[PDB]
Amino acid sequence: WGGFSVSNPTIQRFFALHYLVPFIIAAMVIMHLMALHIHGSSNPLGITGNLDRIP
Amino acid sequence: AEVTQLSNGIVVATEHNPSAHTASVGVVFGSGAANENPYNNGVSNLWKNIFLSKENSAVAAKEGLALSSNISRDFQSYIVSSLPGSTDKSLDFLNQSFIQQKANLLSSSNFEATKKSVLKQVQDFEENDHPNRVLEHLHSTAFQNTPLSLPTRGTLESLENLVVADLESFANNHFLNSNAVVVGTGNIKHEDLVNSIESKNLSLQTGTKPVLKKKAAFLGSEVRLRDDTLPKAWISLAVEGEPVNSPNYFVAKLAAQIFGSYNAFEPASRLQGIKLLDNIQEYQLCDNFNHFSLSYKDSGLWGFSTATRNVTMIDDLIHFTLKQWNRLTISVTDTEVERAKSLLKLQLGQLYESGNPVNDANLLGAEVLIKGSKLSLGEAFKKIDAITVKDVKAWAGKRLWDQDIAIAGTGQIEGLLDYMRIRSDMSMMRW
Ligand code: HEM
Repeated sequence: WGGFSVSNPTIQRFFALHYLVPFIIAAMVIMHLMALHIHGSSNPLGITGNLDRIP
Repeated sequence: AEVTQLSNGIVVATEHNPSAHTASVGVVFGSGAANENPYNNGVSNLWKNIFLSKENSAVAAKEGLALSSNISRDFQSYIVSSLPGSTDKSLDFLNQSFIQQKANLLSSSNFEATKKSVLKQVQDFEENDHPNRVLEHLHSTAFQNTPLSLPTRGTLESLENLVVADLESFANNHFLNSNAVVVGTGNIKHEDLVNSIESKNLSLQTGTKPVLKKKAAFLGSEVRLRDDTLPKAWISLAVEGEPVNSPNYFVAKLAAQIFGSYNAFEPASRLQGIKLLDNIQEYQLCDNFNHFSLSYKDSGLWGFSTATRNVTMIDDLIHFTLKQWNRLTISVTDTEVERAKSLLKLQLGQLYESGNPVNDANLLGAEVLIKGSKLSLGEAFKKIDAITVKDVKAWAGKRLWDQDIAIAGTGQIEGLLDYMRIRSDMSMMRW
């Protein structure tokens, strides 16, 4: 809170943390795409896809 | 070259050469593999091996005569060779196997021995000759459901159903007087050939070849024959080209000479004046390539073939080649046209002036069947010398810029991409 209730310090620190966390999400999206690249996507049949690929 | 029609309707053509030590006499017919249907495909390949059978070749060898035969898509030939002074002996042999007596070659003992020999050749061709069976699959996917897609050797499934009554039916419709040209090359003069033919009176009935229903048409398509147990990848790719009797016949031949042939293991072929060789020699993208321009009676093909072991960089070899074809429309230079003029005159000077009278008899007879005469080599050289840079850019903007292609491939061709990323390289996005 920065005090005894939800007050002026609570709102001023909630806005500064709101500016920052979308940039942490953007860094975790890059780490998400790096793990996707080493194995590729799945397919709705659940079997291997290495026999028939298109770019 | 002298052409003369006789009183009974036989066309005689002769190219005399007094500095040759042999002579060749033969008959060329104007029906090939493109005059069959999918059921009797292979009857021309069977008629060739009946002519070259052992009991026929033993009769000719006692007189000092040699036999040859050639099956193509538009013509067939049956040629006898001898010494210059035995030319009436080779006319009597050709008389007794096409006119007066043909039922002794089609006996049941000779037919079944010949049929199992041809079945062994086509089976060996399909499993061992990979650059040549890819080019035959390119004809069958570019001209599909049209007479120009049948293979000249026949297929293995169609050859096993042929009997002796199929060969007699094909001969009665196509081996006619109005479909034939009698040729002669080497040390033989025109008047002794005409007087020797006129001495035997030769009734020679007045039939006419059957006409085809379907006209040949090009279709953009592809066929893939993947085989991961083979060491290389073999690919052919083409657009629709020029027929015989086209006004752009020599312009299409000069455009293929600009890109030419290549062998990666010959030191002098790596030094040629071709701008494509700068791109492909850095990472060694291929083993060999060659550019062609094939022309038939109805249509044609223009493209290239290749073979490589760099199976992980196939998409760079196709991309670099098609980006050089784009330059014929926008930015082809003057030195490239003058270099290709000199190399084209050397190429077809070695084709029409070899020392083989069997090769000259095939080229002479195939041309009189289509045009009625033969163009001289001196007049073909003046047509090549009058081609400009504007003639090349006008031809390539009509035939190559943003056009449909046909692809065929075998071997380790996993790295060859889809139709639509190869089709989109036929324009540049720049202009
Ligand atoms: C901002 C958030 C996210 C972004 C930009 C994102 C992006 C992507 C992309 C582009 C793919 C590629 C293949 C596809 O579209 O299926 C993918 C796959 C995948 N994502 Fe996400 N994703 C996000 C959130 C999530 C969440 C919340 C989960 C799970 C709790 C998740 C789990 C997965 C999985 C398991 C796959 C693989 C699916 C497959 O290959 O069948 N992702 N993601």
